[PDB]
Amino acid sequence: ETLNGGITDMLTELANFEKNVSQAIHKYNAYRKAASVIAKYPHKIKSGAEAKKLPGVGTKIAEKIDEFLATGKLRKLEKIRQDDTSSSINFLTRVSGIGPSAARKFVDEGIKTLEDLRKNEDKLNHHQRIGLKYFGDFEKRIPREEMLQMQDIVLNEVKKVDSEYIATVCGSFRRGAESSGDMDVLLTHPSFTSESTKQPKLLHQVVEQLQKVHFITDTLSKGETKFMGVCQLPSKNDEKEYPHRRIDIRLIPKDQYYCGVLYFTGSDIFNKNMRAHALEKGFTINEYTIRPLGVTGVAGEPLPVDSEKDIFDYIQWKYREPKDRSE
DNA sequence: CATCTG
DNA sequence: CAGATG
Ligand code: NA
Ligand code: NA
Ligand SMILES: [Zn+2]
Repeated sequence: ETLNGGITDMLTELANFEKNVSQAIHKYNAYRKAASVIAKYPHKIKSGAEAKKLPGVGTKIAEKIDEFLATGKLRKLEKIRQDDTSSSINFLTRVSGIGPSAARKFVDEGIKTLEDLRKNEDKLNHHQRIGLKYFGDFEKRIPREEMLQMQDIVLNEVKKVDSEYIATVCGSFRRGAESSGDMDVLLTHPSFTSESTKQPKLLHQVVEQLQKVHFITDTLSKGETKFMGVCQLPSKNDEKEYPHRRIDIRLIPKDQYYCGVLYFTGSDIFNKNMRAHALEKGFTINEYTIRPLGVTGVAGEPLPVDSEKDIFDYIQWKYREPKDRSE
């Protein structure tokens, strides 16, 4: 957790690069486990040979760990941190809609910066275009004080459209966080479930309402169950307009809400622990459900949930206020 | 994993 | 349809 921090960090830089700049997914996976294993390792890696001893750790990485241990830096890491091509890609990538793939194409075309992009708006697609247009807003965290205003609006409109709607704002906003990255809304309706054959209007209606009142500003992607978009709290009395925020809305069959709502609320760690305890308590838990575990190895069959309460009980645990769902 | 692009 | 991105 700190006894091998550098090692792990360097490794992570290395991995990332293989993957983003080069195409080196193997290499890239290579850096990854190594860090993971070294990450657990209980001692102070005093040498490469010592690390090598570990699995995941081979010859080349040992080499690297040596040079790093020996001199506060790495040549390769050095050479990578400079290189404009490499940094270009790490940069373009910040735009919402550019993955490495695209970052590489663009750079080869010579777009390596914000303006470059602007000049080449033709070459960008709708998601990318929006990303570019709100590059700044997009990097801005979301203060909970804004989040509350947000949630306030969303929930009121969802209600007006259909009393039977059930909306929840997951994320850390939920676990109490002071600020957040984007707004995740979990959505469901009684008339929609596991078997019930679809209902696209179910989602399309609200999205529509939201736009109606101008809360939603643009659409990133709009499917029958998942909607990726942009919203914005109406600027009060002109002088201060808000940033544009990322927002997601997703339809869930009522029969697996709370597992979702559970899950999406995190944190990753709380999940894992809850996950592991359920397994003890003779169960299985996933994004959508909780099933009893047969001894034959495994075994199915969806238990029935009506609240995040039904779930805990099952695995026989203390209800966890979201605030304390941390780890 | 769901959506888009081309 | 494969392949990209979130
Ligand atoms: Na990106
Ligand atoms: Na292939
Ligand atoms: Zn030791």
